[PDB]
Amino acid sequence: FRLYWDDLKRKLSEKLDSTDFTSTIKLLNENSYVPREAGSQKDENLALYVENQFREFKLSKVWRDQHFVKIQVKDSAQNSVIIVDKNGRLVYLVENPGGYVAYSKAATVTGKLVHANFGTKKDFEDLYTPVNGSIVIVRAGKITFAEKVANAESLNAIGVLIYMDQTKFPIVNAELSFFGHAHLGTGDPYTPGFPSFNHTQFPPSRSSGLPNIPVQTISRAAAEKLFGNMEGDCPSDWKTDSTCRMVTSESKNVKLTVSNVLKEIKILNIFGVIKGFVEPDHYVVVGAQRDAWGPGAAKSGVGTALLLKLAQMFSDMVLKDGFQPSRSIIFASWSAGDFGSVGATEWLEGYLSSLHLKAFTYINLDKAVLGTSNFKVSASPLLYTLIEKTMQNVKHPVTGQFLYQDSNWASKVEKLTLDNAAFPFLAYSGIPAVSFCFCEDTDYPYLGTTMDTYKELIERIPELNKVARAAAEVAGQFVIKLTHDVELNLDYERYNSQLLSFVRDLNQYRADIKEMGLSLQWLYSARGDFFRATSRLTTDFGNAEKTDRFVMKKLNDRVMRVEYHFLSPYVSPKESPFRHVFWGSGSHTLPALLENLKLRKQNNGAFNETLFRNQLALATWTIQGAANALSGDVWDIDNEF
Amino acid sequence: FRLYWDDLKRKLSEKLDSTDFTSTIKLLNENSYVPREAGSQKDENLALYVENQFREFKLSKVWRDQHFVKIQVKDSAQNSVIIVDKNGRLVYLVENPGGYVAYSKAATVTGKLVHANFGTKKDFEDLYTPVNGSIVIVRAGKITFAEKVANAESLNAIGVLIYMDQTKFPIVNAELSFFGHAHLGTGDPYTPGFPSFNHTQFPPSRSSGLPNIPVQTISRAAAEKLFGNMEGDCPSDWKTDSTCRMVTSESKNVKLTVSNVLKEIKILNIFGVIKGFVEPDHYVVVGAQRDAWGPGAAKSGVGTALLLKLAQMFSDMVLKDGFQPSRSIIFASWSAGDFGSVGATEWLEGYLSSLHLKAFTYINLDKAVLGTSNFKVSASPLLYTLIEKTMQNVKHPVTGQFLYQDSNWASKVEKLTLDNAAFPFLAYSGIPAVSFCFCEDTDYPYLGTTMDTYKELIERIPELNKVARAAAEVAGQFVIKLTHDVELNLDYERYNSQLLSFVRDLNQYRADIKEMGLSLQWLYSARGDFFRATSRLTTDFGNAEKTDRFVMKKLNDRVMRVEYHFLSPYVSPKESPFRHVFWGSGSHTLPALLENLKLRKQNNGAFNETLFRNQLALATWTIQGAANALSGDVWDIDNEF
Amino acid sequence: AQVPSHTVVARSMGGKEDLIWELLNQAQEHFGKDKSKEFQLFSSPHGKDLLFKDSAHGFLKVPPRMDAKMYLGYEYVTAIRNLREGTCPEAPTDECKPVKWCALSHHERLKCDEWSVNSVGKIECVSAETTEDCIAKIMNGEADAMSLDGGFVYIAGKCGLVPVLAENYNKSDNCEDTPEAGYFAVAVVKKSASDLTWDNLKGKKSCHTAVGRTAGWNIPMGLLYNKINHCRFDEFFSEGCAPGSKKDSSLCKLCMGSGLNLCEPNNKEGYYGYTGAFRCLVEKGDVAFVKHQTVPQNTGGKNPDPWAKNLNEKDYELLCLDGTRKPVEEYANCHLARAPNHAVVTRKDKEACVHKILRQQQHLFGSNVTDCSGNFCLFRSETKDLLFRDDTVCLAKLHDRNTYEKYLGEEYVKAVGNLRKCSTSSLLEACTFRRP
Amino acid sequence: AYLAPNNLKPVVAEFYGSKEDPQTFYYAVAVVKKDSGFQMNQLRGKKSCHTGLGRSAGWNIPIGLLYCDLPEPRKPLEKAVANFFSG
Ligand SMILES: *[C@@H]1O[C@H](CO)[C@@H](O[C@@H]2O[C@H](CO)[C@@H](O)[C@H](O)[C@H]2NC(C)=O)[C@H](O)[C@H]1NC(C)=O
Ligand SMILES: *[C@@H]1O[C@H](CO)[C@@H](O[C@@H]2O[C@H](CO)[C@@H](O)[C@H](O)[C@H]2NC(C)=O)[C@H](O)[C@H]1NC(C)=O
Ligand SMILES: *[C@@H]1O[C@H](CO)[C@@H](O[C@@H]2O[C@H](CO)[C@@H](O)[C@H](O)[C@H]2NC(C)=O)[C@H](O)[C@H]1NC(C)=O
Ligand SMILES: *[C@@H]1O[C@H](CO)[C@@H](O[C@@H]2O[C@H](CO)[C@@H](O)[C@H](O)[C@H]2NC(C)=O)[C@H](O)[C@H]1NC(C)=O
Ligand SMILES: *[C@@H]1O[C@H](CO)[C@@H](O[C@@H]2O[C@H](CO)[C@@H](O)[C@H](O)[C@H]2NC(C)=O)[C@H](O)[C@H]1NC(C)=O
Ligand SMILES: *[C@@H]1O[C@H](CO)[C@@H](O)[C@H](O)[C@H]1NC(C)=O
Ligand SMILES: *[C@@H]1O[C@H](CO)[C@@H](O)[C@H](O)[C@H]1NC(C)=O
Ligand SMILES: *[C@@H]1O[C@H](CO)[C@@H](O)[C@H](O)[C@H]1NC(C)=O
Ligand SMILES: [Ca+2]
Ligand SMILES: [Ca+2]
Ligand SMILES: [Fe+3]
Repeated sequence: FRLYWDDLKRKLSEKLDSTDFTSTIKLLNENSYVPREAGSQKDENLALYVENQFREFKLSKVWRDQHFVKIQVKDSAQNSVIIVDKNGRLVYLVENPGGYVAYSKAATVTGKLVHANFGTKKDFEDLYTPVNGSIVIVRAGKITFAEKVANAESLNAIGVLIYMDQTKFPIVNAELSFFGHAHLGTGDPYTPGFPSFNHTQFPPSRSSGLPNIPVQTISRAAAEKLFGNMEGDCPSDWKTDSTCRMVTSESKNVKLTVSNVLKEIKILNIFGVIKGFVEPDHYVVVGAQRDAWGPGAAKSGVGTALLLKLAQMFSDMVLKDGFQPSRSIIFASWSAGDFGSVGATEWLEGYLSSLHLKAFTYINLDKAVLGTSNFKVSASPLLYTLIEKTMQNVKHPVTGQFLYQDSNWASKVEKLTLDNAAFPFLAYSGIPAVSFCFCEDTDYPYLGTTMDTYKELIERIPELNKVARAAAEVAGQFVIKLTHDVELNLDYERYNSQLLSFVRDLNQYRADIKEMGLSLQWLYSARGDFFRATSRLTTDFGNAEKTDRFVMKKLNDRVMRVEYHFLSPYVSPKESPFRHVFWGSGSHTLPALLENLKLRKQNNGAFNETLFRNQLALATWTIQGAANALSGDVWDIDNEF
Repeated sequence: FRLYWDDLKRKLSEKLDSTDFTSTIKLLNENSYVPREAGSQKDENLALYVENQFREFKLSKVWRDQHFVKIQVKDSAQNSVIIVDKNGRLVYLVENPGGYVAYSKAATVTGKLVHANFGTKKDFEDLYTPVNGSIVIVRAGKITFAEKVANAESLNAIGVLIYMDQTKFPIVNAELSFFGHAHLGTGDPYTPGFPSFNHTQFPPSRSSGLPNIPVQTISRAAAEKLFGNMEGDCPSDWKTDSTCRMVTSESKNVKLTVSNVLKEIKILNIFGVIKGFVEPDHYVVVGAQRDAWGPGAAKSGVGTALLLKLAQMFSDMVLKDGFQPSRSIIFASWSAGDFGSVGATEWLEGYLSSLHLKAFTYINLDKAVLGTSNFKVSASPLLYTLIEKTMQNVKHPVTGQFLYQDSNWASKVEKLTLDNAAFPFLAYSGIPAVSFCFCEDTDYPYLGTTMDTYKELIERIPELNKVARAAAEVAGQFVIKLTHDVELNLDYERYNSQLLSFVRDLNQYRADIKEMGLSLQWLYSARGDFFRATSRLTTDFGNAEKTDRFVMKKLNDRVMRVEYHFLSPYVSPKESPFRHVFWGSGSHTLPALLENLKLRKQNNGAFNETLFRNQLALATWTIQGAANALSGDVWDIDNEF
Repeated sequence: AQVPSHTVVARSMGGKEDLIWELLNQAQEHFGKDKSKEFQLFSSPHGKDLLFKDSAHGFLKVPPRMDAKMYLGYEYVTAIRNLREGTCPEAPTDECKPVKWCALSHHERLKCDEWSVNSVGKIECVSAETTEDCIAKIMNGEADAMSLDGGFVYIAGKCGLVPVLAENYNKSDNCEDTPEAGYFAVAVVKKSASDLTWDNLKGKKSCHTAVGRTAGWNIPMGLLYNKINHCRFDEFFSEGCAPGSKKDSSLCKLCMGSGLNLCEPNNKEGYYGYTGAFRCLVEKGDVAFVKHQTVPQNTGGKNPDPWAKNLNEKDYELLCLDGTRKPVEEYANCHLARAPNHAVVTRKDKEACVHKILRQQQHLFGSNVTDCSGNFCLFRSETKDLLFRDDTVCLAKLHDRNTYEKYLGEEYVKAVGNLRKCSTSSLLEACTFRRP
Repeated sequence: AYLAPNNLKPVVAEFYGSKEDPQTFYYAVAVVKKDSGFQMNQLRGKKSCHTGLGRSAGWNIPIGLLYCDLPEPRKPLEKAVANFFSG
């Protein structure tokens, strides 16, 4: 007999009901694997362990890939931070911090220190004192490290100290130290745009996102020792402690020495594929990080455990239970995700032309379990409908209610941040990507620190097997739904809603465009033309035989192409890599257009207006171009008729 | 019953035997159509005539497109050229030439005049006198106008006069004047990279290939009047007349005033499609220019006549004779091909995402009949095998022998030049393109002049109906062969031969690469890996059922993709448009790599060597990337195993 | 013409061969040759040729190696493909299409690509993973020529291939025409252990080159097979290294390569081949089985490799058949047995083009080309012994001797014929099953 | 049956001799009537009976031996053989 959807759902609940994730998360925290830097020996031991497992689960093919990258590691001379007196007669040590920031510049700076709450552009614009020729101190949160260092570099500061404090992060001890990278953008930064193999001879090339100022993390008691000499008062708008202050006293000023060296190491990605029966060409990629600077229980252990048990469930279900997936499935395990996710970016920049339009969905298992209260999802909108159906079938781990409690959940979904690996997939290659967490309201306190381990985890979350059971169930649902049937479950009218929101926002400035001599009407006709495209393709699914397969092939290629066509054809993929107009970086994207048009009404003479004419032309014809390419052939297009 | 190949061949000979092309070429030279500038009223009359014909032949759908471009036309003030004495007391007129060069700069210059035989870089390097601060005069031939003006601009000249002389062009009168454009690259130059519709609001943007010096054509007697004051002697290496000289006398020096204005006109492309029965998605495009500055008998009349009669033969053969083409066919008629082929480039930049990987062959009927002696073909190498079979079946018009007389015809095939419309298709969009002429050994003498008409044509070629009968027969063979069967007749081992030639050339400098610390071996393994790709796909055609269609679909998509993957993914398509590594323009292509590596042994310190490392890395991984993407899936790739 | 028989077919992945073969085994033992009158399987009154043929008399199992292209042969698939596609070949036979040489695993493939570019185009390279798989790739028709030792000239010659050119090992002016005699096979033992004799090898360690070769397999296990008289060998030796055996053995257990590449018969095994077997002896071995030419080529810094840089030849000695230790310089007083030279094999229809092309290629890139570093040398490698043996001078033209049996010769064919019931190579089973 | 998408595999063959000596190959012959008196080479315009299309001793061997003597066009094969015999 055959198997239909409800059989696969109840069978995944039966087979996923038995196994226990707790021993595997305990095993990945053993004394044989507890420090895991990128390219260390322990990483290769866990690597050959995972490849040994994928060989043992009898997957259809298991294969290993390796790269050679350049990372930033510590050296023999300790990097440190010191109050220097105005007299200079004697020297006071704060600490020799165990943490270091990756890709900081090897330098030493002296100067005054200014508190800079989050370093966000809004938080720099409301700042009382000038920032030039000075060192800033910020607290961790709300954005990546690299955007803090990039913003403080833009306002011409000379150094950045980063801490974490009591209000955001309540931790018992004030002594632990943590880790971060400061590369704006992803990838191995000494090979931008092209992969880091032996084939490319390693030419001299340097990415743009690297900072040029020293960056250093400090502990919380180190911060309070600095606040002994600080003065001023934190504003009440800042949810902060009572001990913080604003600027440094007129006599004393800090000094930080940071010494880091560039090591060249060997990255070892490990892959394993289950074939497909209907067509094995197209495939969904499921990924997980593998290494972290501390012990890495909740950062890399949870995702690797969900990866291994998830591979055991699908391989077992295909081999014994007779499930026949129509599309193949690639499982991935990636090294050095901590230095800005270089396993994913080197694998995408390596094999771009091989998975151009073949691969069609990425799923990220990384950081799946942090809290027990809330469910937070973030995805490309072609998956939204999919997520909504999954949220109605997976029962919450604590309470018996379903996950689908809010009907307006599509309004609370926020943008994929730069630290996540879904962002190089979606923003770079044009593949629809998803990432989901059982997150808590406050931040997880010790995430990239030395304390993160299984003991503090199971003390935090008192029952872990039911929670990770639920997250593995959700990530099972996404794979079974995409690969069980001849119809891809991607949904494109969500993109139509996104376009509507954009044009409503731009409509609020119609008077300005009307008086530049420009007309806004062509973008109205562009959006409406996209509506006629997706409505035409919905009726084309309406009039087709679903059991016939060749007429479903020609339509599924169009559904897989409607993600790719939003990539701008007009920017250089080596200069500005993330070229998706809705979720990208640079000046070509749509919120950059809207942002520049806001600086038009600012009237301080800081906008460009020929750049604005080019941005409206290229964005208008990109939306129009995707709308024509979705609906039918060339001759079936109608313009001006 | 069904129809097989030999039935289609004999039926095309029977049906093509009857009709006469001579009246139609005579009709396109009537007093109702004899001047045809771009966007003039006569062009719209011929336009609605051709659309009326395509409606009358009962094609499956006929549709019209329009653009708005910016061209260069004459004004009221006559542009002229004058000998200015050193005294300046009195002025001597040479002529008020009827010709003008398109896209020249509106200016006036005085100075000395230096003969610059062809303006080729080799012909500038062997030049006796310095070229700065001076006007050059060149004779027409061997390259496009724009490369002459670009080279003389690069050596800092201030103006270019262009003529045609007796040795290359033997014409009875020395008085006729001619036309050319001087835009390096194709397309409407005020919209680079994006199309010129009403949707794009017309932003201010200017292409790079536009010159900044005045350019002017002169007649031959005007040239001899200049050579009255010239002195020196032409070298005997130059096949030239007896009246030419080198430089201008110390007293006298020329002055040219060129006034041209930018007009904005309406281009009117006209299209017509025959559907397909097996799959109507993929289609071959057959094109032809329609307007020329003079009467345009051999430049635009012949191609339009072959287009109309060719459409009548295929539409008649499908409707009555029962021929069923597996793929659809688009016929095209393009305005303003004279100003650097802007109909094709605006149609490609307009509908790029619509015909991305759908369209798979372009055929150019333009300038098909010039001479009666030789057959000259130029194509992308996937068509080479195709051309060879056609050259064995089409009988020569004068003598009874076949066209296939040389066995090494693949060595005499030369590169697609920039003036041809096949070059934007192949170099820009990545579609295999072909262009063929019955050419004569010497150049056709009056090609862009005012004399080109049917009288001088039929005086030149004494029998025209048999010759144009033969060229229409060849262009019939290409369409019937590509669309009659389930197997595409593209051939990829020709590309394999091209790679071999490249690596042999680079091997001649192996010592230099060996002493830069670079190893050349990875490119050897790249080429050999491409051989394993195409050999694997040849056996995959070996083991497939040809009558089954779904397993032929998956292989034909790979054959259609092997052209696309040679486009560099690393350059900006707006900055440098022609991005095909074998036949492109810029610094990313392969002969640019080989050229820079020659300047390494030049040792005058004029090469770059970090640019060389980047060029070897990106070219190596582009060849390797296409080789992996041809052979199988991701996991079926083997590197280092 | 002759045709192959009718065949029960079934799908590949879903299977299953064993169940059909059990059922038809009981069918052929009860119902074939008139054991039962009450039912016949090959004849029926309702009609003839139903479910099976009438003139059949029994069922034979197809080996697991043989797929359909190896089943039908090459002439039959070529004829049926020219008949479906509809082409009458003229083939006038003037010029030669480029030879598709075969390689294996990223070192042979590297070298082969470099030779494909240094030649003008007459040589192109297609790679396999093991040498049996490449011989099959010559039979069904993707690969043309290959150089391989005599123990595989036996297998490929039995599968229907002919050797054309032989390798020479002796430098002479007339090497290209003179048929050489054939190299000697020895076993090397330590100086540190002088207790080793031929009469006692049991329970003591060993090192072999590869399973199925001449000096590593046929010459040792023939002369051993007279004395042990057992077909298994992991019981006679405590453990050894012989790559190309099965993964359960100790023979694949003591070998070097990792991970998952242990006992895998390519150059990615560290102990593979001649130099790898010698490194097996030096690192972890009691006896090794190599050619006589191995020790002076790995003695005294002839390799820039470290472990071979420190060694000397007056230690590492060869033992005899009667048990008496002979020093290293005299191999002729006690060789184990002779072995014929390595030879290049190909299909019969390409023999003229492989012959004419390779005689051209040996002149341009052969042994007279000095300044070997930086420029191309066809035969010199970095002691991985790839595509050809590293000490070859020229390659000899063979006239009048182009079969497997006339090339290999009587004593050697008798030796492998004594070994023949113990060979476990599945390709040999397939090429034997094809025979009537 | 070997071709894609069928992907079949031959698993069990059968021999035709006695059990004293199995024979895996068998022969292909062409039986005629006595005193018909015609050669093999000029066999056009006659009545032929085949055991099937694509079968071994019925189709591939006779059309292969008779194959190159037919004039162009040879594709498709059944049209050319259909014009070779008179039915
Ligand atoms: C690929 O390139 C890298 C060079 O970056 C090689 O790896 C390193 O090579 C250098 C030079 O000898 C040494 O530091 C080590 O051998 C390697 N460093 C490591 C592993 O951390 C690598 O050998 C090259 N691969 C090939 C096949 O040439
Ligand atoms: C207005 O925008 C353009 C952005 O393109 C700024 O720079 C121009 O950049 C193009 C290509 O990068 C080049 O032509 C020149 O570098 C700039 N163009 C011109 C006409 O200057 C430009 O600087 C911006 N203007 C202001 C005042 O910010
Ligand atoms: C599309 O753009 C064209 C630009 O060529 C507009 O046509 C011109 O409009 C101006 C302003 O009214 C006038 O010079 C003429 O009406 C047009 N010029 C020429 C040469 O025809 C046109 O209005 C735009 N819109 C539409 C709907 O066509
Ligand atoms: C050598 O080629 C490089 C590559 O283009 C050029 O040098 C630098 O190139 C980068 C990349 O575009 C630019 O950002 C730099 O501004 C270039 N350097 C300078 C000094 O301008 C350059 O064309 C060549 N010459 C040198 C000396 O680098
Ligand atoms: C290797 O080849 C050489 C030829 O280069 C053989 O040399 C001959 O040796 C014998 C005895 O030493 C001499 O009598 C001959 O005159 C030599 N031939 C010449 C000089 O042409 C040598 O025998 C060969 N070795 C083997 C083992 O076959
Ligand atoms: C930078 O800071 C210094 C303080 O040392 C101040 O004098 C100067 O005005 C600042 N720069 C600007 C542009 O305001
Ligand atoms: C060209 O201009 C003047 C006049 O010959 C000369 O002095 C100058 O050096 C030349 N070169 C350049 C680059 O200006
Ligand atoms: C060796 O090389 C020289 C020059 O290349 C050549 O003339 C000679 O014939 C070669 N000898 C042999 C034996 O190949
Ligand atoms: Ca990279
Ligand atoms: Ca344009
Ligand atoms: Fe050997």
